[PDB]
Amino acid sequence: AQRRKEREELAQQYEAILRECGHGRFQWTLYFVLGLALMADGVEVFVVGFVLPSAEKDMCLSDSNKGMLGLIVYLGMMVGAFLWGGLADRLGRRQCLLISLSVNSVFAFFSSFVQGYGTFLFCRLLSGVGIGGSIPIVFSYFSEFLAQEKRGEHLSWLCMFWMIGGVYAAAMAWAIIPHYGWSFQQFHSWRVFVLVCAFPSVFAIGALTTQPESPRFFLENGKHDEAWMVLKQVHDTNMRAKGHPERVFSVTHIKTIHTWYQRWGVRALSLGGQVWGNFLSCFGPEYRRITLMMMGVWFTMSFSYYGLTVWFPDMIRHLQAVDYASAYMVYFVSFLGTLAVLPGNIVSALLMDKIGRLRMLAGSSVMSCVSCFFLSFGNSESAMIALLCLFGGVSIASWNALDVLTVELYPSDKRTTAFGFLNALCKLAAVLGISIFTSFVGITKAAPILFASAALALGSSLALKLPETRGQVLQ
Ligand SMILES: CC[C@@H](C(N)=O)N1CCCC1=O
Repeated sequence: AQRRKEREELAQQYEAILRECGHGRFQWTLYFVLGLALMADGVEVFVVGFVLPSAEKDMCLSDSNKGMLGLIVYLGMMVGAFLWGGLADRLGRRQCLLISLSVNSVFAFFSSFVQGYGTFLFCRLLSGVGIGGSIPIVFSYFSEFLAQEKRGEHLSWLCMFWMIGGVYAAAMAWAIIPHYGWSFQQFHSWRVFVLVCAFPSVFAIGALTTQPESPRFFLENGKHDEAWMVLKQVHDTNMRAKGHPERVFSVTHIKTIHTWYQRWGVRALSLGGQVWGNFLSCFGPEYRRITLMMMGVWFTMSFSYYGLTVWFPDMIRHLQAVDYASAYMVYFVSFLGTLAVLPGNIVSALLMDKIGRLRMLAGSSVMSCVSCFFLSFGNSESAMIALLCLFGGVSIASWNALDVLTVELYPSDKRTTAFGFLNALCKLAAVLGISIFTSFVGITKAAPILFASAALALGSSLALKLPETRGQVLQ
């Protein structure tokens, strides 16, 4: 009873303090800084989904090994999501984001120089473990600086960088890989592509070193003075940028809540116990129903999205093969599909707070479900490309709404743990969807459509039952 009341008081005072600081230069600087990490996540997603099948160049491996390589990095990302999301609730958002990005950058760098399939597989697995933390940490980290007024719109604009990362990866695949001359004694061009894909995470580390830790984490962990200094930094930056530097931060006091390797082991066991306690508390009676409905929504949406997104270019390739019998194309098709997301991002960001998260999610899910039925009439490659663009454009709004809803439905001391668990479930659903949808390619275009449509309808029916979070302080 007591702790919940104190945390509600803290939430209200934190809302009041963030209204004191206002929204401005600081939040947009942080927006770009974390956008770099979302871009790194998008680059990793593209590489794993479309290139890691050794599409043209590596080719030193059997087809079964191509499938394994194209999939187990998703297991790495699942493990990373759970690990870093759990740890960020105990060690801090900035700390865990820095360590996760350092791991990703280091092992991506290593994967460029390895000489064998197995070591490359291992390096990409660890890079996926590293990058898995970006989404759950980034979204909570940014949300903890936002007032309720336009929180949904501000979070929705964040997803632009994931699309930018996908576009970057596709364009770099187009530019670098075909240029086999960009090699030296053997340092083939795929090494250059792998190396250049690591730049966004290095820039993310560099930029992130400049930003402060989340003050909400400090207040939730008893460190009043550090949170006060960080909040005064936010206020002073925003007022200086707005031409009112003479304004003084009025906040006085903020409510707050409260051998070497053997010591390391003790610390590790304590941290594991705390993370497991948070995860289990996510299933307590006060969050049980929300947690299960979110699990279902996330799983069904991820299954449909990833299965269909990988199925599309394979179907286009099969159509082209059948036409001929009567790589670049995959990269260009993925590039167009990633570009098609931009209008949906713009519209959903502008309308998130106006129409609400629940209606956005349900309407976008229904639109995706009905646009799945159009694929029965995909009579040509042009039609299939157009329908891929349509599906992505309508579906991305569901993801934006789900991100905002996941941020707002959980408390600050569980936010990254719950988000990491749900994102690991998302990556598991991605693995399952890719594996199942790959089997149907060329055999039928009924099974994948029915699977995706049913999953989306189930997701919509589950989404319609979640509570509305507008007009409420960030619990
Ligand atoms: C950060 C973007 C991310 C998300 N919403 O979590 N997206 C976009 C569609 C596929 C996906 O996972």
